[PDB]
Amino acid sequence: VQLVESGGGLVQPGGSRKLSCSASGFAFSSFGMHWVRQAPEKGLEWVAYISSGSGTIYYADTVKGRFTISRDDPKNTLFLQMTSLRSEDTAMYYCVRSIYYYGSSPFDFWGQGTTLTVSSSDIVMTQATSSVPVTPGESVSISCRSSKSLLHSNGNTYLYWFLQRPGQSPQLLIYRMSNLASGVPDRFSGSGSGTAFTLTISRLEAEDVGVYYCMQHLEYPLTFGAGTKLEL
Amino acid sequence: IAQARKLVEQLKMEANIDRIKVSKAAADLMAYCEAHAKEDPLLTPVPASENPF
Amino acid sequence: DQLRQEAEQLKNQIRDARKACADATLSQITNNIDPVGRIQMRTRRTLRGHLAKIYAMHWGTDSRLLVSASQDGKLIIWDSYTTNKVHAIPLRSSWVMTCAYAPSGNYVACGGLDNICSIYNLKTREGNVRVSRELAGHTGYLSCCRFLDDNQIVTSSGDTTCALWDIETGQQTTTFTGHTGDVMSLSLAPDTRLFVSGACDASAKLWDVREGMCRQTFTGHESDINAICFFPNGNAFATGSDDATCRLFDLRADQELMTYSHDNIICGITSVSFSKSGRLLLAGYDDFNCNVWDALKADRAGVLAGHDNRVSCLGVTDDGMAVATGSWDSFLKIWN
Amino acid sequence: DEKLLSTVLTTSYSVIFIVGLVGNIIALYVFLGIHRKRNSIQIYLLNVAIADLLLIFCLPFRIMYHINQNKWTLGVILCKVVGTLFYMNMYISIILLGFISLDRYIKINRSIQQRKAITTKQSIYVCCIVWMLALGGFLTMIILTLKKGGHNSTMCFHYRDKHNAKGEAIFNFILVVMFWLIFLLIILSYIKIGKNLLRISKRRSKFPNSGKYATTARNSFIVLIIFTICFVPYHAFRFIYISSQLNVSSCYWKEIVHKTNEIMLVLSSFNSCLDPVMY
Amino acid sequence: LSAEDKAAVERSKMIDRNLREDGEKAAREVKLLLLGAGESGKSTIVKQMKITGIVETHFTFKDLHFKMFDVGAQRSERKKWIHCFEGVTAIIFCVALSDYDLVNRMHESMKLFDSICNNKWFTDTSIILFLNKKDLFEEKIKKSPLTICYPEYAGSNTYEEAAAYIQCQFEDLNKRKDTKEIYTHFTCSTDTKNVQFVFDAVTDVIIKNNLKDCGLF
Ligand SMILES: CCCC/C=C/CCCCCCCC(=O)OC[C@@H](O)COP(=O)(O)OC[C@@H](N)C(=O)O
Repeated sequence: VQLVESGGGLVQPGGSRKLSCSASGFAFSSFGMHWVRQAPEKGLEWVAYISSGSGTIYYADTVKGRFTISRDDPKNTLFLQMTSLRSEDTAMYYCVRSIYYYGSSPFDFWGQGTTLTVSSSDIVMTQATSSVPVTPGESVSISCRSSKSLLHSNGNTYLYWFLQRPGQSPQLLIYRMSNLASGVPDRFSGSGSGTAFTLTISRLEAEDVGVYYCMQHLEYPLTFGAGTKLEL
Repeated sequence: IAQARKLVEQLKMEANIDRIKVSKAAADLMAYCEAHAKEDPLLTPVPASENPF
Repeated sequence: DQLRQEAEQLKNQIRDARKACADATLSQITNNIDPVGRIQMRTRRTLRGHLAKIYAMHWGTDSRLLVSASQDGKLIIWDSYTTNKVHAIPLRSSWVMTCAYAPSGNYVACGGLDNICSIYNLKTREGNVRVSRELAGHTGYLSCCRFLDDNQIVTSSGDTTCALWDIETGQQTTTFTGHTGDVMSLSLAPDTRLFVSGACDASAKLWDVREGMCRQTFTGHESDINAICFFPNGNAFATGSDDATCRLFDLRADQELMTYSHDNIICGITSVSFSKSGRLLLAGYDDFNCNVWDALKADRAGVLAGHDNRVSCLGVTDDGMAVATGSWDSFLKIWN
Repeated sequence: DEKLLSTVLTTSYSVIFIVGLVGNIIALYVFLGIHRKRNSIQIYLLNVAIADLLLIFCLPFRIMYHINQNKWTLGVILCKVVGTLFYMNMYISIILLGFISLDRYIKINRSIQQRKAITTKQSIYVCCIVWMLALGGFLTMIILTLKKGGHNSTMCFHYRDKHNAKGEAIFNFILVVMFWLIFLLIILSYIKIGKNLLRISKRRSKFPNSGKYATTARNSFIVLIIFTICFVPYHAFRFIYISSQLNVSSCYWKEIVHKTNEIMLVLSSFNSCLDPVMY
Repeated sequence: LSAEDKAAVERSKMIDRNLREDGEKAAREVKLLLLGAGESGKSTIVKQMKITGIVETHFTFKDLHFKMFDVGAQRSERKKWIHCFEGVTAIIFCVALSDYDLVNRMHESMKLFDSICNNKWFTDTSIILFLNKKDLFEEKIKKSPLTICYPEYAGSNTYEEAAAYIQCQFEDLNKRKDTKEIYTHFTCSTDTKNVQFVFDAVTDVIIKNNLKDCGLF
């Protein structure tokens, strides 16, 4: 599986740009697609989503009117056109795949990103702590707090836990507060009840150091946490 | 005669085994049926709140 | 020469060694037991999307998802709580007559008039569904297939054989012979250690997956058998035939206890199933409706009439909350 | 001001009641009990059966007015809107009989041509459209002819006079032109279906399936003879009823008009029993 | 009322949509079932067209796609799988004309014809009969007469008469002469009409069905 993004460079305020995401190794047409950002020394913010069939689209209230997302499936490509660039748009953009059916793991594969830089009623997910030193071998815990119960009538609790290592792209750890993804050891466990959630790491080991992120998928727009760092 | 001695070798095996009496079998059947009559949502209709259909 | 004699004499022993083990006549034992009365069910869901007859179905162990196979060349997977389609698998041969859903949930299987059991993988990257193995070696037509684990599967064919495979290679690890007619029904036991087959020579046979030898043979029917299922205790099963009659057999006594019949029932039977408790046996008939029997008194207790054609398949889920019937009218129906 | 006609109406409508009733209830038992599946044309025929059946149900309020010597008993607003339902039914069985004759043409004038694509799901759409829109005229006529005045004078189903409610004299004209459009729509279809179905009986000769292709053609001609034999007398005469009652006349001409319109209307109603019998 | 579950419906609708396109397309083909006496002509009839259980042969003629199903490699209880074809457009039945002297075979061929035509599942299904190997039938007449097969046959022992007698003794075996038709054909080696005949018969069947659908039969 692969996702390669391109189209980023130095531009001027007021200009325009187009970013492209080429996919190779999966059924691009059966997957919905997202764009996500990461400012230089900050966290992750969501931008846009386009569905399978393109009969459903969603933007954030920060880019509406001056962004446009599209997809060419025959050529397996995703496009983001951007107009009227401000200095609040310097970032690394990430191309994300998400498929929705009973028992699916969305937000499972991310790309490597394009670095753009321009010349000089929503839920609020809170991660109190912002730095934690630890030693390889012991246990650790991380907490997330939501301003609104994420539990739903159907019984499901829409919370997602991501991990970003130094100099790499994020990686899904947990989906819906209890399920464990494909490719991650059993060390990681998820727990919690609406308005408060917890991730537990046991018998810690190197390569588990980095920035952990909280996410909600209950209603658009989508929201991340500030990010809890975990270093030595 | 080509493949008829296997028939005998088999019928000499389906007959040399025990056979409890029908009474015990019917008893075990009715017992298993009784012991599990509470978790039979097709026999005991359940509260609609505990019904996903 | 005289070898065709000792058998007969020998057989006469069995016919007598199971007549002295018969004293109770269960219909008499369970004469005082409190009846169930009468049972009313209602169609809760109706699953549309098939464009031809559906010939089989199977529940998952989660008791929510199911799979159905039709002769439109389609194997569809359904969420039953919403009627949403999770997958639609297109087959190479439209002539499919059976289906299965693995306990884990990663694999399904299909087969029919092509003499091949095809295994399909559902949980794979690339977000598609791929065929992983095409098990071949039969000479008849696949009439049933059942998983033991995710690397084992039993098959029955209209070549008078059943088989136990090994999916990683694709070779028959064991072959079960003894029938004299097309084999049409299978049922595995709870322990997945010994299973039972039902054939068109009006016979049933109890096997032993470990060795490959038939431990017992059951007769009593007057026509072909098309369906068979295990009692939840693993110590009894039921058979349905074309003589418009179901029967219950006990393994240890090696006899039959109850026959389920009715003068105003003359159509054949296509399907059989039980309840989580083993108290009410469900049966699918060719008169376009299903019936419910009290399996300790032989009385009837209810009818399920919602189909405009034959009831081909019928299943019950491991939690006991629902029944699913399939019909040649291209409809599945959930009952509770 | 005529009585020798007050006997014709009853003596005809009375038998029409029972014949249409039995025919349509049997046709419903068929389209519902025997046939549990239904193509588009079976849907249309079921709708027509329903329409003319409840029309028949609106029939027996006639014999009352008639044998009771022009009675005005049941009500003052009832019988006003009892003929509106008559017409609302008699005009559904003229649009459904115009869409039948189009499905029944696009099917039979294509085997591998694939002229158009139709399915038995979009038919219920139009079948409910024609049943909702019809209320657009039903309630319209109620609210227009009812709350804008009053005239009973121990009369019902009577010869009216305009120059005070000149809004219905135009709606009737509109309906009369809709009929004449549907008439051509039907005729240039049931003529074609008999044109490109009779050569097939002469070219495709020396062949078993040749008896049919000629019965079918002289059946698709009866299906039209019936229609025109019933509805054309009405809907043409009507032109000298809408007008010439909207104008000045005498109790001689304006009595001729009424006494012929009633005969033509019983004729047009004699089709609610001949449609079920097309087996 | 819902959630990202919405996206699970937008999926079930992209599925329900392709099944239509698969049915709006598999309904414009014509499916035929091929049967015949034991190894009589069921093979040459396929080669006449130029394109492990059931054998499916897909081909095309004048913008019409035919799928022929040959099931002779399926030796089992036919009573248990012959309803998978209920709804098939037509049955081709191939019988020979050099099989009366040989051994008796014409009698079992007629037995199979009567067992198929008068079946519960094929009360409306039309049959296309191919009487084949007439060239050799011309030779198996002079030496051997026909009465060796049909005693009651009392007529001119010639082609134009024995062939019609066989045709009649095959065509008078349908009891429901009022619901299905039987088309009959003697095969010609060259000048490939063995498939134009199928085309004619099939289009006639299709018209005869469309006219029954439109209720003005
Ligand atoms: C876009 C079209 C949609 C199709 C549905 C529209 C249905 C129209 C039903 C309304 C009747 C049409 C006008 C009409 O002609 O009917 C008038 C009666 O309301 C008089 O009632 P009556 O007094 O009993 O008539 C006795 C006789 N003298 C006479 O006037 O015809």
